[PDB]
Amino acid sequence: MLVINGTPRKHGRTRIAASYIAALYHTDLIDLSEFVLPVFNGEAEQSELLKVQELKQRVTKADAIVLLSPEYHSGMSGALKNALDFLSSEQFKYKPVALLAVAGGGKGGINALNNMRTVMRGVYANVIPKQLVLDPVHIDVENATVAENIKESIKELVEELSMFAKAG
Amino acid sequence: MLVINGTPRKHGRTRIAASYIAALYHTDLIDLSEFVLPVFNGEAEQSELLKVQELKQRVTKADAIVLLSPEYHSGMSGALKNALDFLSSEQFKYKPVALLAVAGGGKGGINALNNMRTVMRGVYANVIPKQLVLDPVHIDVENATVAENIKESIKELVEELSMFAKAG
Ligand SMILES: Cc1cc2nc3c(=O)[nH]c(=O)nc-3n(C[C@H](O)[C@H](O)[C@H](O)COP(=O)(O)O)c2cc1C
Ligand SMILES: Cc1cc2nc3c(=O)[nH]c(=O)nc-3n(C[C@H](O)[C@H](O)[C@H](O)COP(=O)(O)O)c2cc1C
Repeated sequence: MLVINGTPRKHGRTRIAASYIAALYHTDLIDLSEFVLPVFNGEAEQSELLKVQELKQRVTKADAIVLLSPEYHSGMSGALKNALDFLSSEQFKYKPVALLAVAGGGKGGINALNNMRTVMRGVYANVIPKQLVLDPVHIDVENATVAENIKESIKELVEELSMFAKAG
Repeated sequence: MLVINGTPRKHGRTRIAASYIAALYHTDLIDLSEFVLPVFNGEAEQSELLKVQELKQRVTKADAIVLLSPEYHSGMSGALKNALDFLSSEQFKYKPVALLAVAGGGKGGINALNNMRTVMRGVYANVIPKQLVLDPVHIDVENATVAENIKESIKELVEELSMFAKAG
């Protein structure tokens, strides 16, 4: 199982959620805060840089992926989209994915999720129905860990994810 | 009037459309293929780099903006979103915008437009109803210019744009 962090900020609330999941479930983690690539420009050499082929590998290797991204202007992080512009259906096709967005509370989050969904569906991925949104109240920035009150949600999300993974 | 190119590829079909409009209408053009910034990471120093404050300026200065982006995985270019993650409502609030996406033909384009719309609405911008999609058939890659068959469309798009610009 793979976990991708969307927040390009080394000190982001989304980064915490990523670490939690990837850790507590022992999964391959790709923190976009440190794992940084160049802004896609569509050029052969680029599609063969350093981190680029590693990204394509780790993604096309995981059975199921847990995609996390913060809501930036009612959409996923420009960082996460840029990294996705390097990949394609060749690494996501029919691959089980579980969307999870981190917003600043309120009604935020839904637009981010739908964005990630529409894009994932475009690369023929398989987004599971169950989706989650983490507000600041769900993140304990104090001890860089998710608040207990949400651990239950996250559980069944990943749990439902694996369910789809085994099915097909 | 401002024109923003979404395609981060110096040799992209979207780049052509951008040049056409910006030229034929004598507007401020920002080609994201050359005007490149670092992948947003949310840090003061960054919010005061080189191109960053220029972007904030040119955008907050234009009366109406013509936003162009290619469809990448049923969404706007990860590059355009990254650049938008630097800006905010402070430079778009109530500012008239006209969305225009460039896809590889077929039914593509709509998902990209809706993306740019939802994001634009997020920064309180003012997206005009009229929106356009340019397929390869509308782009003459041979002489790096838009095909005559579409010049009519583009006309009234920009024309309707300015209409909203003067109203409020
Ligand atoms: C440029 C920028 C735009 C943002 N736009 C929104 C927004 O439209 N809706 C929202 O609910 N939160 C918004 N936020 C807040 C983040 O969703 C919030 O910080 C969340 O905790 C994710 O933080 P992270 O990106 O540092 O991980 C925005 C933050 C930044 C820096
Ligand atoms: C990573 C990548 C993903 C793409 N995804 C789609 C897609 O989902 N649907 C589509 O109709 N075209 C897609 N295209 C094609 C572009 O929309 C098409 O090339 C268009 O002419 C814009 O080209 P430009 O980015 O060179 O300006 C994709 C191109 C690239 C490089």
